[PDB]
Amino acid sequence: KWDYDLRCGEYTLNLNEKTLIMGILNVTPDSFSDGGSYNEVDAAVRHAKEMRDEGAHIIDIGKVSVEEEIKRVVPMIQAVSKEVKLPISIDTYKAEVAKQAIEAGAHIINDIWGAKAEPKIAEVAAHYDVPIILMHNRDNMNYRNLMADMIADLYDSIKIAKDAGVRDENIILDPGIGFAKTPEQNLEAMRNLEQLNVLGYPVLLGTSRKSFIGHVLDLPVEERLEGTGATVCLGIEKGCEFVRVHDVKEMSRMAKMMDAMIGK
Amino acid sequence: KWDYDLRCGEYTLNLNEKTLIMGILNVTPDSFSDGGSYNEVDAAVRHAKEMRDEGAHIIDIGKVSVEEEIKRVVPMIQAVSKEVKLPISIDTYKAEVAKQAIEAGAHIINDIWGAKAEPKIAEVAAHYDVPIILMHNRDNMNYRNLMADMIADLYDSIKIAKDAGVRDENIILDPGIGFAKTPEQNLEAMRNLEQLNVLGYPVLLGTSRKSFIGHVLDLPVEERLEGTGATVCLGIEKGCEFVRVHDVKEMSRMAKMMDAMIGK
Ligand SMILES: Nc1nc2c(c(=O)[nH]1)N=C(CCNc1ccc(C(=O)O)cc1)CN2
Ligand SMILES: Nc1nc2c(c(=O)[nH]1)N=C(CCNc1ccc(C(=O)O)cc1)CN2
Repeated sequence: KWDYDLRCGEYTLNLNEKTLIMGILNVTPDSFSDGGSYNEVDAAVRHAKEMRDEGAHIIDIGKVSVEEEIKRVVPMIQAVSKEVKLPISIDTYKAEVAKQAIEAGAHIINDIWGAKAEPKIAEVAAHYDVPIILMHNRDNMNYRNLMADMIADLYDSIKIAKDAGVRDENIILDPGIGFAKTPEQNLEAMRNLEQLNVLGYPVLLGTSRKSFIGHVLDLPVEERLEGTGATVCLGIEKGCEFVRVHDVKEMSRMAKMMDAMIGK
Repeated sequence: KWDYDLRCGEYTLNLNEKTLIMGILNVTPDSFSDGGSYNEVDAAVRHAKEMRDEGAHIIDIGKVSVEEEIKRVVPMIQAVSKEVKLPISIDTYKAEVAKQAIEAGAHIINDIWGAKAEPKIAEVAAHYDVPIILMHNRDNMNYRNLMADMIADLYDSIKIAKDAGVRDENIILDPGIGFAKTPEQNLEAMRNLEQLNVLGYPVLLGTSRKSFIGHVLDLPVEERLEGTGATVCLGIEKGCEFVRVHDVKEMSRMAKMMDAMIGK
């Protein structure tokens, strides 16, 4: 179906073969420090290595100053990238930040403002020639038509991407769950993911432990595994490529089961 | 969508409102007895009551002699029916058995040979006027066309049903996972559940902990929760009505999440 791979440095991800799990590195902050404390990182490396072991195929590393985020995250990318043999994605909207990460050893860029926040980002994706993820997100929540608007808004991201010079191969789409959407907006979007596909790019769907699960099911964050299940399952028969989850053990076994049913 | 309810004795189930969970009562046998030992039953009642508490809306009670099955199960139906305020379904292919159960207080009849095993069953459904579940199942596994054959075979069940005099309202369909199917047959059937719907009757899908999950994922029975997840999720967006599971807590939260996504 996809005839192209996610060439990304020393690694490459194959879209046809299986659903590709992105593991959320939870960036618990050693407050007494801004930078690479031993606990801070070890703890992070401990937790990636784990996820390596859980079936996860990429690691995600999430008003605050740039400088910090750079001292925060540049010594962290650098341990894991050097310790864990998998591609590593940065979770920033900042271009000054984007650079440093990829400079550290970061692989795929994950943006929650989809080149809108700081256009300069896209240029940097161009430059180090690396996949970027664009997310739907906005600063009000007035939609004539949820989807039609999403798909619009997504499109004015791709514009900047493609204008700055990102190859189509290096572009990924994220519907951006829990951003700028009431929890009924979130549902509808889940109901109608599949129209993200007309647009001809991989979709990554991020729903682990999200507050709409708790709106429906009425159960809080540490009891949201099952919710996350369904969103990932429906997520997938609707043809999405990556899912970005916390619970790697459990979702990884849900991916593979759907992957065998829909015959992926 | 359905304009009719599952009138079933003192109870009634509404098909539009939510996915309807059937809970597997696991009939651990006090071997030193054939009949209603105190442990035997208490243990059963302990476990239904639990499932009452887990979100489950019907209780399922599964070469061996009739007489036994009757002494086995007639004092058990009778506790739970009298202790747990929900509809209760019998898991037999025998008509002599069918009677006794419903006589005890049983509600909905679950058959794994779909009126084929002992046609007389269907007559009894007629007679006590109660829903019956028909399952696809056979005694070889040669199919020209999986589906087309399933759907055929299902149809020659409905024939007996409808001939003996079962109203269409009281008929339910089960694709019969892990019966007469290689684990690739099972997958394909899951892939193409939705064609069970042309036939115009509720579908109940039974996959909890089934061996095809373990063929795919390669994990045995007590590690099969996630598998069961996906089968139930995909199960449902494909428009099935009941799922018959062991893990009521967990699947019940997967039902409700899909139920909110597909807008059911
Ligand atoms: N590409 C991508 N990046 C992300 C995402 C996401 O879904 N996709 N979510 C993230 C979670 C942070 N924001 C939220 C956290 C929770 C919720 C909610 O519970 O609804 C909504 C938003 C962070 N970064
Ligand atoms: N209506 C209905 N009745 C049932 C079912 C079922 O799926 N639907 N399964 C049952 C499980 C018993 N048989 C099997 C048990 C395990 C497996 C397997 O692991 O593949 C296959 C079959 C018993 N009764």
